[PDB]
Amino acid sequence: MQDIRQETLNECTRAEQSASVVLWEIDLTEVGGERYFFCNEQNEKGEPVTWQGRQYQPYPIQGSGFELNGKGTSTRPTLTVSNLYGMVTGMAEDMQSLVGGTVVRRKVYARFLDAVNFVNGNSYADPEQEVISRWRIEQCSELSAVSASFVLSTPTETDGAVFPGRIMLANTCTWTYRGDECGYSGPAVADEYDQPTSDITKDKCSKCLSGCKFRNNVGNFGGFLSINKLSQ
Amino acid sequence: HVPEKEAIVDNGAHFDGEQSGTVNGVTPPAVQHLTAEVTADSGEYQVLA
Amino acid sequence: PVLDTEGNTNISGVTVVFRAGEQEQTPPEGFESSGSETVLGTEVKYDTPITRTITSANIDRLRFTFGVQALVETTSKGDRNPSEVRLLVQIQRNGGWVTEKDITIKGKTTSQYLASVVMGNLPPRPFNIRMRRMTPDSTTDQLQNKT
Ligand code: SF4
Repeated sequence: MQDIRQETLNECTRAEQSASVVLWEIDLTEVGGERYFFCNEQNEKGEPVTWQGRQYQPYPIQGSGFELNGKGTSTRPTLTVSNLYGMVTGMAEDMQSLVGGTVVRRKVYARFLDAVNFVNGNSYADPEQEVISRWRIEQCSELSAVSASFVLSTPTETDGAVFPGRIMLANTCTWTYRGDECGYSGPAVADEYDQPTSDITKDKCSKCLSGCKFRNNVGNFGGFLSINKLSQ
Repeated sequence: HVPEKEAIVDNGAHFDGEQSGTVNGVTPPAVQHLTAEVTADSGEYQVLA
Repeated sequence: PVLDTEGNTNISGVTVVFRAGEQEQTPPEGFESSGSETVLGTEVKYDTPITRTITSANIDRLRFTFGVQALVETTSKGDRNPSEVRLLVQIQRNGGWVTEKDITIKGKTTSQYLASVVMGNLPPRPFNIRMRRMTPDSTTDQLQNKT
C-alpha cells in the first residue's frame, strides 16, 4: 500500500478533477552541489509556486517513462530539461555532468496549494498531501544548445557489481586508508611513492608491503604472502 | 573530447615493487645430516642412510 | 574425523588452531615464518658446561639442535647394548639459572645423531643459555656416549 492520506484519496474519486501539478527537486549535496527546485508551470500571479512554504520556480521540465516492475530490466525513465542561455551547461561543466545526484518528484492536486497562489485564497489548503518518488541520475544522454536529456535509475539497482567483494592478493592491500582496517592515526610518514614526508596533505599509502612496514601496521595487511602457490 | 596531458601521468612508476628479486625460486635446499651407518647383523653387512 | 562418536582418539599427534574472522584478533602462533640458523660446533663436557649469549631484537622462539657422536656399548664378549644419556638445557629467567628443559636418549646407535628441541623465548632482552651433561664421562674407551 501507499502512504496516501484519506482526504486526497477521497478527493480522487469525484468526476470533476482538479489540476495535477508536478514539482521536482534536484539534490546534489551528496555530490557537492545545492538543492534546485523546479516546477513546469507558475501560478496565476506570474510567480513561483509556493508549496509547504518553499518556492518552486518555473522551468520547462518533463518526465516520461516511469515503469516500476519486478522482472526484465530495471526502470530508466527520461527527464527532459530546456537548456537555454546555457544554464544547464553551467552546472554540467562543474558538477561532472550531473552524475550521482538525486531527483525527487512530488505530485500534488491543485486544490491543496498555498493560499498565496490564488487571488481569492484557497480555504482547502493542506501542505501534507502529495506523492513522492526518488531516483538517481545515471547519464546525460544528450545536452544540446536547446535541451538536455537525463536518464534516471533506481538507487538500489545492481549492474556491473559482483557479490564476493573480497579479492585475494599477494603484495597489495585491499581496503582504504585510515578507514576501518588500517587503524592508523599517527603523523603522516609516507606518500604515493614511499618517500619520507611529514606533510598531511600528501599522505597516501602505496598499497604495498613497504608502506605497511613504514606505518607499523603490517599485522593488518590484506595481502596474503602466498605468491609461490602456482610455481609448485 | 581528448586531453593532451595524459602521457605525462601515464609514464609513472608502479607501486615500487619491493625488491622481489630472483635469489631463489621454490627450489628446495639441500637435505642436511646425510648420515650413513654400517652394521653387521645375521652375519651380513647392511648399510643405512 | 580425528575423533569418533565415543570420543577416543583416532589419529596421531594433530594440532589444530581455529580463529574466527574478527578485527583486532591475535595472529596464529603455532608455525614459524623466518628462521636464522647459526652453527658453532662444540662438545659439552661434564667439567666445563658450554655457555652462549643471545642478543637480537626480534625474538619469538628458539630451537636448539644437539648431537651424539655414538652410543653403542661393547663388553668383553662383543655384545652390543644401548645406554642412557641425559642433558639439561637452561636459560636466564629473572637472574636465575633454573632448569628450562631436560633431554634423555636411550637407544643403540653408532652414528652422529642430531635432534632438535624448540622453546618459546618468553624472557626478553639479550640473555644467556647453557647446557649441562648429567651422565659422568666414560672412563674406559668402551662407552662412547659423547654429546
Ligand atoms: S597497506 Fe598496510 S597501511 Fe597501506 S592501507 Fe593496506 S593496511 Fe593500511
